[PDB]
Amino acid sequence: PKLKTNSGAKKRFALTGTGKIKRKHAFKSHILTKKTKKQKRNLTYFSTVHKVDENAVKQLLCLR
Amino acid sequence: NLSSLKPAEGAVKSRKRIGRGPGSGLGGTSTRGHKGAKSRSGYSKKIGFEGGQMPIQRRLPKFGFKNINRVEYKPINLSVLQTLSEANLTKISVEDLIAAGLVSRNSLVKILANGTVTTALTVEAHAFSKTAEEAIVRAGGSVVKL
Amino acid sequence: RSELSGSTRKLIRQKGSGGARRGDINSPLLSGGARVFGPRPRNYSFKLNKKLKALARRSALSYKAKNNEIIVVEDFNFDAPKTKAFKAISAALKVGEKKVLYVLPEVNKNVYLSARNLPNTNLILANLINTYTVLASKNLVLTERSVAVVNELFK
Amino acid sequence: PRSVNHVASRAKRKRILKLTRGYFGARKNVWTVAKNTWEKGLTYAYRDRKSKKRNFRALWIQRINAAARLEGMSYSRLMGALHANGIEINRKVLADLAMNHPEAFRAIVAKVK
RNA sequence: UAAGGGCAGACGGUGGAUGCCUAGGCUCUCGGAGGCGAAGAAGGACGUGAUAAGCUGCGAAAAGCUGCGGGAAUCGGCACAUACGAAUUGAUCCGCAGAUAUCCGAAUGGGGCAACCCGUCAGGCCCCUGACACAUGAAUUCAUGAGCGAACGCGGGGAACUGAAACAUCUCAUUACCCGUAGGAGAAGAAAACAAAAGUGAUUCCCUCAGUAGUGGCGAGCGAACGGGGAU
RNA sequence: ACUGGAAAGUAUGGCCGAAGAGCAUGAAAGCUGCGUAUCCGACAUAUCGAGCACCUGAGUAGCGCGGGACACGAUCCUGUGUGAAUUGGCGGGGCCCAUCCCGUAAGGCUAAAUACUCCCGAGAGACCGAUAGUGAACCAGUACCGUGAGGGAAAGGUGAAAAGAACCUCGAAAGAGGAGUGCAAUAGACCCUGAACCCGUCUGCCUACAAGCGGUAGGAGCGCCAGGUGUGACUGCGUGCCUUUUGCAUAAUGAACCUACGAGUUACUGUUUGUGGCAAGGUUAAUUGUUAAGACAAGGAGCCGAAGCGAAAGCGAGUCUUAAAAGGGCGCCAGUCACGAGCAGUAGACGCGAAACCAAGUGAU
RNA sequence: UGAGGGUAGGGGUGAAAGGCUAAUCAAACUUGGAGAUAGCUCGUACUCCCCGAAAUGCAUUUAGGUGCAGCCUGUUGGAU
RNA sequence: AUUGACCGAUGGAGUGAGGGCAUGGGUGCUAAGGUCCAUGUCCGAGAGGAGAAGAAUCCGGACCACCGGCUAAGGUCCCG
RNA sequence: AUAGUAUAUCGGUAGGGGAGCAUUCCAGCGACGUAGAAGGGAAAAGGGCGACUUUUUCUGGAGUUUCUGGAAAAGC
Ligand SMILES: [K+]
Ligand SMILES: [K+]
Ligand SMILES: [K+]
Ligand SMILES: [K+]
Ligand SMILES: [K+]
Ligand SMILES: [K+]
Ligand SMILES: [K+]
Ligand SMILES: [Mg+2]
Ligand SMILES: [Mg+2]
Ligand SMILES: [Mg+2]
Ligand SMILES: [Mg+2]
Ligand SMILES: [Mg+2]
Ligand SMILES: [Mg+2]
Ligand SMILES: [Mg+2]
Ligand SMILES: [Mg+2]
Ligand SMILES: [Mg+2]
Ligand SMILES: [Mg+2]
Ligand SMILES: [Mg+2]
Ligand SMILES: [Mg+2]
Ligand SMILES: [Mg+2]
Ligand SMILES: [Mg+2]
Ligand SMILES: [Mg+2]
Ligand SMILES: [Mg+2]
Ligand SMILES: [Mg+2]
Ligand SMILES: [Mg+2]
Ligand SMILES: [Mg+2]
Ligand SMILES: [Mg+2]
Ligand SMILES: [Mg+2]
Ligand SMILES: [Mg+2]
Ligand SMILES: [Mg+2]
Ligand SMILES: [Mg+2]
Ligand SMILES: [Mg+2]
Ligand SMILES: [Mg+2]
Ligand SMILES: [Mg+2]
Ligand SMILES: [Mg+2]
Ligand SMILES: [Mg+2]
Ligand SMILES: [Mg+2]
Ligand SMILES: [Mg+2]
Ligand SMILES: [Mg+2]
Ligand SMILES: [Mg+2]
Ligand SMILES: [Mg+2]
Ligand SMILES: [Mg+2]
Ligand SMILES: [Mg+2]
Ligand SMILES: [Mg+2]
Ligand SMILES: [Mg+2]
Ligand SMILES: [Mg+2]
Ligand SMILES: [Mg+2]
Ligand SMILES: [Mg+2]
Ligand SMILES: [Mg+2]
Ligand SMILES: [Mg+2]
Ligand SMILES: [Mg+2]
Ligand SMILES: [Mg+2]
Ligand SMILES: [Mg+2]
Ligand SMILES: [Mg+2]
Ligand code: NA
Ligand code: NA
Ligand code: NA
Ligand code: NA
Ligand code: NA
Ligand code: NA
Repeated sequence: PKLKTNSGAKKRFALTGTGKIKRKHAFKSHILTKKTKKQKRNLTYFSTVHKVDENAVKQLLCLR
Repeated sequence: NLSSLKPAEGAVKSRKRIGRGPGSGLGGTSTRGHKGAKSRSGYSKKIGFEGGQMPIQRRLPKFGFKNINRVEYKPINLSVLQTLSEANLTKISVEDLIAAGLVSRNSLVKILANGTVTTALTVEAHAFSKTAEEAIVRAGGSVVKL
Repeated sequence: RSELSGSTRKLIRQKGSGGARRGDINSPLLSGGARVFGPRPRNYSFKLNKKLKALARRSALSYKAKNNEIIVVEDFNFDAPKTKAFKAISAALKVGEKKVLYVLPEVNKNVYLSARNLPNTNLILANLINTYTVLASKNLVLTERSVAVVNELFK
Repeated sequence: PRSVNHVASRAKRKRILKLTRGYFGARKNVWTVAKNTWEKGLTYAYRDRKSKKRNFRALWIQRINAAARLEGMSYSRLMGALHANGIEINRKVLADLAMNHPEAFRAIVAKVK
């Protein structure tokens, strides 16, 4: 049958123009005052999935 | 000529066949290694599994929302308008754009500014970028949003 | 294994018998047991692009034209089915000792019945020409009206 | 279609069983015993092709030693005198000359002694 | 030298492989049809031959009886042998319509350990034996039903192993399975409908929409509709 | 005419064909037989106007409490307790209100396009060919096993034709030797062919002072038929094989032997790649038409490519971040459809193997 | 002690041994779900040619399993 | 200088029970064919020669054939 | 393997890659067979190498097969 997309991956990742995968950063949810502003600003940015994990993320999204 | 058919070189290839002796280099363990989960019949990969450590599709948060009234425009750039007109035209329109296979029938068109539109044209599109509209009007054209 | 007529009962207890351990009677290791990875009913058809098939039709006809195995004969219709009548045309055209294909533009029921009993004779309509039937005969006999049909269709 | 290579499968066994004729007991005709014995024998033959060159050179030297000693000279001193004089006759030729043509051997000795 | 033994060959024994073959299977396509039964079924018991174990056919009219159409020299089944017969005044054989059709079995006169035992009532023969009728339940004496049997339909009930690399929500699955009950199909079906200022108008089924919108210890998983193209 | 036991074979020379499908006949038949193409046939039986406010479905719609079905852990159903209005009404458009739009619940009936095969008729197969294919080619759900529910085999072939061996010899007769039939009896009833493991007899060479996985590399003599073949005095070297292991002659695992059987397959959805078609375009799906399942022609719905950035509104070779900018992030500065192949997931998914769990029955001989 | 009845599977029966319930009992037998699951053991068949490891780190209800890295190989582009 | 030995992209893996020896160490008893690390090496996955016979000590990396020659470690009274 | 004959290289478990043989059946062009097919016994000869192939003779008494392409119930 048809391949099924993982429901959690399709709410956490996105594709870019050249094929890289967009992602958010962790450690940004609730324990915030003790962290530095530089740390929090770096964590607020979007990032890309690492090369060693692209295969697993693509399998989760059905090679998308 | 059915007695002398031949396919192109390198077009057909024999399939791999495992577990049929030592000379093939694929017998015995038949490419599976020695023991463990991966050697058994019926093993399949658990796609998100990482051995028990919290997987990447769980360590990371969800983000965003999808708008149920989103509007998307098919981008038709400036250099296409001058190319199509000269090839085939001095008044471009959606029904003409569809007739030349450049856009589907039920699709909305916005004109952008990637190129030059030197030829003087009257243009009927659903949407126009600020720079794209100025490019036509400067080149002695007309812009009709409809 | 799930299609055999034996019961799923375990034949002998797991331990203590002194021989090899055994499950049910349908095992492929047993005489009269299951057939493993045998035939299954299959559909063998696959797709070819439409433009690919048109080009292969033209290549076979080009091969015929190059090998000089194309005869154009005037359109003929029989009053009644007679196998001896159609043998005359083949013998008069000197194509009767090897597989020959007759391309006809219309039904011609009388002609079909006259050529049916002859071993190395094939009849086809000019609009249903395919690659395999062209290459399956040494000689190709086109009727003067089948040329016009082919020219408009497979251009 | 169903494909079973009965004749071909059986022909492979029959060819090898011709090679195991002359063996002791079940090693000549019982298939899994005979094939085991034949395969082990082929390993011996690869090793014994090499040892043949060792055994025949040792036999040439022993015969040359006896022939030289009848003319008051050991093998080591005779060989040292030949290599000193540039004589390139090999040990197989000299041993043959020692055994079957003793007068020619005596001329080689008389040239370096 | 050989009591004996080893190896090779020749010729045999045993055993039933292989090659060749088919009388039986397997998967389908096209068309039809989709029941049988109280006027007694499905399935059985017992019988039935010149000869007769077993199958087949048949039912005390018992390898069979009577017509009509076909057909033309053999025939009395498998199936021999022996024996006696039938048939060109048309046997056997084939198609159609009739006759006969024991006992059990829904079994239905009452019982019963299926193929058995015991009755009432009206008739006719003579301690017996023929040939009728006699269950129950739902309608109005009459009419009806019951039981059996492929799958497909619709209803009533309804698991667990398993997956979640443990497990309880969840999954397996509105599955397996049990029960009730139709038809040649059934169910659905003619808007208190969709849609979004633009429109389509009953139901059913196929291709898309789409692994999308959603749903979810937001885990494993589950998963539409609108719109468009078709069949009808 | 030849070969042959026997022509249908082969070589000549004819003929038919709307019939050159096939099966049978002493080998392989268009012209020997049954048939085939085509045409013709049934006594039976079976089937095929204005106004007006009168009406328009009640323990119903709706609601509370507890459950169920909907993709779903507003809409639909209801066990329990309640409960409207009436065309200016009532219901729906995903809490809810307003407006607007759509529609008329609490009555009913309807063909087609869809699902299936115990069965009848006609066909087919790059399906099996007797340890295969149905459990069952024969006798089969039989024999046999079980109290019962239930479980459940093995087993095909003489020959063209029984012509199935009158009669003799040895034997008490079982068995054979002959004779005869036959192309063949080493086709003689367990009968086509007739392998291996295993078992005999004969012939040739070796062997009773000799000690290890049994061979291998040398090497006389002898025996047969011109240098081939059988044997092997004597010599050198040599602790089987598989699997599992850091490491096995291992006293770790495994097998009596032979013949036969026996374990990465297929479907669908992706992805990479070899080879092709078309190319800023590529490609059809369901289905339809013609012809006779295939073949040819239609079918553009949809899908991918063609612009990105942003959570989004939205801007656009830019965009987001900023009060703005600079900086910075992401972008800008040949695809598509197939064929073959590798791999992945869903299906039992390379094979054999649990202890167990659940459902419906059978058993207190 | 004979004959005939009755109690049926989380049930029966038990002067109680977890005894007995058709040579079977800490949950009978038969058929079905069903080819349950088995991170375990055993097994995996024609040929020749080229290259050729690892038994470490991190994480893990993890420790004889697995994910990623490290180390092999095919194709392709660069020099290093 | 170096037969080319390195890297990127992308298809396919296996391995994630190691072991001996030398050197530097911890632990142990300055025990263990012990155990835990580091640096090399060999066995694993490696035949041939010497050591009487020994996985990793000494010499040495097997394309095939040869009744040719030179050497390594180690040897030259006989078995040899 | 590189360069176009020269230079280098060729021990291997897990494992990756390349190139082939046999088996059953199909399409096409064609052959063989009672003047003896398949199968079975014996012998001889071939192959860069091999999986395997060819020939002769005995048995046997009716089917068999080259090459090119295609598909698997494709090897103990
Ligand atoms: K954890
Ligand atoms: K009764
Ligand atoms: K025999
Ligand atoms: K002696
Ligand atoms: K043991
Ligand atoms: K129980
Ligand atoms: K055959
Ligand atoms: Mg927050
Ligand atoms: Mg390997
Ligand atoms: Mg092995
Ligand atoms: Mg193993
Ligand atoms: Mg391991
Ligand atoms: Mg592994
Ligand atoms: Mg398993
Ligand atoms: Mg079971
Ligand atoms: Mg079978
Ligand atoms: Mg297979
Ligand atoms: Mg024999
Ligand atoms: Mg057979
Ligand atoms: Mg009559
Ligand atoms: Mg679980
Ligand atoms: Mg009915
Ligand atoms: Mg209908
Ligand atoms: Mg709303
Ligand atoms: Mg059978
Ligand atoms: Mg014979
Ligand atoms: Mg025989
Ligand atoms: Mg002595
Ligand atoms: Mg150990
Ligand atoms: Mg290992
Ligand atoms: Mg050892
Ligand atoms: Mg021992
Ligand atoms: Mg073990
Ligand atoms: Mg054993
Ligand atoms: Mg052993
Ligand atoms: Mg064995
Ligand atoms: Mg065995
Ligand atoms: Mg106790
Ligand atoms: Mg008991
Ligand atoms: Mg239990
Ligand atoms: Mg299940
Ligand atoms: Mg199992
Ligand atoms: Mg190497
Ligand atoms: Mg473990
Ligand atoms: Mg890994
Ligand atoms: Mg580990
Ligand atoms: Mg470890
Ligand atoms: Mg140690
Ligand atoms: Mg230490
Ligand atoms: Mg240790
Ligand atoms: Mg090494
Ligand atoms: Mg080397
Ligand atoms: Mg190598
Ligand atoms: Mg096989
Ligand atoms: Na292997
Ligand atoms: Na003797
Ligand atoms: Na009567
Ligand atoms: Na800026
Ligand atoms: Na012969
Ligand atoms: Na075999």
